[PDB]
Amino acid sequence: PVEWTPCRPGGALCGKLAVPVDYDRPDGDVAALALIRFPATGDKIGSLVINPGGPGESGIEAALGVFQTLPKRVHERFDLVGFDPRGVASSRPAIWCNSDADNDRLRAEPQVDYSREGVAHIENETKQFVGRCVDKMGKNFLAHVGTVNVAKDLDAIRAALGDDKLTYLGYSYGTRIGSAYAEEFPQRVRAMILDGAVDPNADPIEAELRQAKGFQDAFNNYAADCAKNAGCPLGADPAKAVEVYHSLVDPLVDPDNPRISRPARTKDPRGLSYSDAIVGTIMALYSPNLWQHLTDGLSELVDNRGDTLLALADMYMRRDSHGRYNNSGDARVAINCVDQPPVTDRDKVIDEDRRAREIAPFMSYGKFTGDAPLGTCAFWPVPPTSQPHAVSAPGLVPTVVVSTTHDPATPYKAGVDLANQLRGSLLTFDGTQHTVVFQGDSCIDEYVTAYLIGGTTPPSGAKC
Ligand SMILES: *[C@](O)(C(=O)OC)[C@H](CC(C)C)NC(=O)[C@H](CCCCN)NC(=O)[C@H](Cc1ccccc1)NC(O)O
Repeated sequence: PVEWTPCRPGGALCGKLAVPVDYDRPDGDVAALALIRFPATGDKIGSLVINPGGPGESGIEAALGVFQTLPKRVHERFDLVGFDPRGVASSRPAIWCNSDADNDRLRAEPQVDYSREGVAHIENETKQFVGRCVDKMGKNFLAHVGTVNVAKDLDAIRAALGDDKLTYLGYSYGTRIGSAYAEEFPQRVRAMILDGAVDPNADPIEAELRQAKGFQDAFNNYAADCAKNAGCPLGADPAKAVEVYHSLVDPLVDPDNPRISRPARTKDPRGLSYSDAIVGTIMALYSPNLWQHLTDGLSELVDNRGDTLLALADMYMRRDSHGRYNNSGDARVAINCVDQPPVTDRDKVIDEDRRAREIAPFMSYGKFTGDAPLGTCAFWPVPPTSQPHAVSAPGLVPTVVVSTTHDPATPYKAGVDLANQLRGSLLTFDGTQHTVVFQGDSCIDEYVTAYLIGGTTPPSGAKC
């Protein structure tokens, strides 16, 4: 049973859910899932459940940003409910590998040197890092944190809500969650919308290169706008932009020792590492809302300051004013590694490097060494709980996949194939943002509410 308690931002409820760690072993140890219920304001059909994806994103978090941008009529007919998944912030037990020192220390480095020693150093630190987890977390737990178990929890959630079928909205990784449960309880699904799609069938390397081109495309599109604007810090020449970009970012690195960071002055005591110069960029590429923020931090670097770019990185890392991180960084990795088998082969990583440098030159520093470090998950001790495959969910309600044309994170073609793999209705947004639902856009939310209450899918090839 769910005892709902107040907490402090709306008309919101709070609870926790007992779920087992191993569903094979449902008698040993139990998680407690953070929960938040926003009641409906009219006649209700049920609870809509959202998830921001990540993985790592607090469903308690998103559900408040969403609350402000929630259609009048949706609010009326649904309990908006959000939740931290198993290990997420309030959700106990939470995942902890790195300390704050651990993180700041890492981000103090430029991470560009792929010489053998430079590759040697990274994975050494990858190594010491993995031990922290198991030291502080117990290897047993880390196996069962795959989305495979998350789906079973999501099912237990619906039951806890008195819904008989589920109403769901998933962002980014949330879509990989959606598909899981979809393959799992296709009958326990009332309606479903997925935004920023993730394709389980895809090869994990090709995917990352899709994301590379996806961000360079976004970069092309930012600089094309800025270069029309007055005083573009990348010049008004969008061609030469990446160059100017590099002219602004390369000196954050000593051109004679690639381990030495020469960080830009900031009021904040940290200055700006090359690593973080790049992270803030990716940040602002996620949505055009953050592009002025970009134009700022660049003009900063022009004058040698990095304060803006420094804040974007934090927003990506979710490192608060007081310097505390939330565990979303740690969480991200743990789940990735169980969710699918890592790339064990060295050659193929080194080659992915070689290619990606060409595919996304603004991100890649200086010269291709001939070497790249293996991914973090290639060290993972608990095995992938889940397998890359095409989705097989046959008797499922028509749903709405949504992908933005120039989405840099989850590329548009991801939404394409996922929809195909679901035989469902697709919704296209012309834009260079990741996600878009309930973010000020009248058109999308019409269709969404239509499919939501009304259950009405967009036409064949609807485009807003
Ligand atoms: C999605 O779940 C989302 O937008 O959540 C914020 C999305 C799902 C796929 C991975 C796109 N996740 C992200 O975009 C995630 C951001 C989470 C930040 C909160 N602390 N970022 C990534 O997965 C990294 C994006 C990226 C890709 C290429 C180059 C640089 C950065 N992926 C890297 O870890 O590879």
